[PDB]
Parts: sequence; C-alpha cells; structure tokens
Amino acid sequence: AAAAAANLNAVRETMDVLLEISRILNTGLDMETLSICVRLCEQGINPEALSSVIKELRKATEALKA
Amino acid sequence: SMASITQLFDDLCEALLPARSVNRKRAKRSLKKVAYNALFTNLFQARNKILMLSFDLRVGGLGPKADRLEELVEELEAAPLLVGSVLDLLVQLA
Repeated sequence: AAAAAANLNAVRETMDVLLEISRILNTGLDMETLSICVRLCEQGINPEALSSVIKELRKATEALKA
Repeated sequence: SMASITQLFDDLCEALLPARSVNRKRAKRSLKKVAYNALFTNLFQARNKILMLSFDLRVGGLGPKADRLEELVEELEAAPLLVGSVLDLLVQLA
C-alpha cells in the first residue's frame, strides 16, 4: 500500500543526499552515472573493482578524445 | 526486472561516452573492452576511510564541507533501506 510508494520517495531523497556527498568527495560521478553504479553495486559488483573500472575508462575517454 | 549487468556496463560506457558513426561505434566497443578487461584483471590478482577524508578537508581549511559531510554519513545510517559498497566506491573515487 502506502509503503510501496513511500519506498520510492526514500530512495529518491536518499539518492539525492549521497549524490551530494559524491559531489563533495569530488568523485566525478553525475546523477545518471551514479545510479548506474548503484545498480552494479547492488548486483554484486565489488566497489573496488567498480571504481577501478571507472578510473581506467575515464582515462581512455580522456585519451581517446584526442 | 533489474537490468542485466551487461546492459548496466553498456549504459555506463554510454554514460561517459565522449561526444550513425564509425569511430564513435568502434570507440564504444573499445570502451566496453577497457571496462570488462579492467574488471576482470582487478578481481583476479569501511567508514574509517570516510571520516579520515572529512578530517583532511578540515586540515584543507574546508571546515564547512567537512561539517556537512559527516552530517550526511551520520544521516544516511540513522535510517533503518538497501550501501557500504556505494560508499566504498565513492571513497574509492575521492
């Protein structure tokens, strides 16, 4: 009932706040990408590995930009 | 329901894909190839960290934020719902 949708608001509000801390810590992640990583994490993606894969592709992105 | 982690990686590559095409398409394929191979190498061979970061902004002079930040990591876990790992990642990408 009301808690089915009240769940969607909590995860929205709470997605907003640790986005904000992501911005503070200067991670580079925008909202869109952040969410992707939340999903990946929740599926079982190891955070170390996931950061690491974010790092290296930023790297190639930057380098592939030339 | 939830997306195959294939398509998640696909979305993330596209999420930071830089700017039909050919060089754009061969790039995406290589973006995926850096993404997967990097996951694959790293996996073959908690809040402590995030408080130590808030300390450094304090020593960075950044008082205001170091205040805010520890408020947010206290306010996150003051809630009983689905994230040690995301922090772990965030603190990883600091």
